[PDB]
Amino acid sequence: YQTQVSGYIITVPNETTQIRKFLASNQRINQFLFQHSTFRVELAPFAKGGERLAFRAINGRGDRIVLKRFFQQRPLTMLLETIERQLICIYLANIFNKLNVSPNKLHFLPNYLFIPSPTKDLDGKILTLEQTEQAVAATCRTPNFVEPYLSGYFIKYIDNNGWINESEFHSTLHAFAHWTWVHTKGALLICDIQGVNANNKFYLTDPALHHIDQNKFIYSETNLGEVGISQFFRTHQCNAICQGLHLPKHKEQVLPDTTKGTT
Ligand SMILES: Nc1ncnc2c1ncn2[C@@H]1O[C@H](COP(=O)(O)OP(=O)(O)O)[C@@H](O)[C@H]1O
Ligand SMILES: [Zn+2]
Repeated sequence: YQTQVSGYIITVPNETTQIRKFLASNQRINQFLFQHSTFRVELAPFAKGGERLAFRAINGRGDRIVLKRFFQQRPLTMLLETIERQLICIYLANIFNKLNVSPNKLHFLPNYLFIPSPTKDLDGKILTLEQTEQAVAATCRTPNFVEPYLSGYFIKYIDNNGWINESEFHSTLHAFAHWTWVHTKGALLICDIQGVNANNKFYLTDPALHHIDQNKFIYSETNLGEVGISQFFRTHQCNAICQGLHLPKHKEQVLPDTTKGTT
């Protein structure tokens, strides 16, 4: 069974700029674009995880998407952390890809929120965080996450604590993790790199993010601060992509360079 849901997709306008600003200064995103939207959603969820239920949907352009709804209410600012994290990863990955150090390209799945609405008057408008909370609360529902459907053989490549999948090693992913820390000047590290690999393309989902600032990604269970960053680097070996990029090493690195895998 499936029915129509109408409402608003909420994204961040000018994401590149806002992320670049969020990263350089210390100031949260305070700008959210609403776009009226209508999908067909299944009634029965086809999967659950620890925290939420997963429904198949079609978005109107005909794309296969997944709608995710949480088991019980979570406040907006928590859901927003997942979105802010995803937009950091996409922003980092786009830059990294553009370096053209590797024939493999990284794509984190887009995440946005959706809220059901009888009305379309916020369509095309940018709202503040407070205004977004009021539009969510007018609904009295926790918003859903929406992301493109991903099929294929799913693999966890690097966890958020120094573990490495050895038989599915790709040097592009390890150099990416290392580089995220270089590009953000030691502030953060992207790991929990996992998803699907097809035709030189990694479709990646649910990454973790370690931040040196305790006050920064406060809800994430997978953020392990400076300790997480150290854990990654203890087992990290700079590979031919790290070398090609001249990545300076974290001081916790002890192991010698390796030259297996890409390039
Ligand atoms: N394309 C997709 N995007 C998101 N989730 C998907 C997708 N395809 C399948 N799923 C299913 O969603 C399940 C649970 O979703 P997940 O996001 O992990 O929920 P939880 O956050 O509670 O762990 C996954 O194990 C998988 O079975
Ligand atoms: Zn390295």
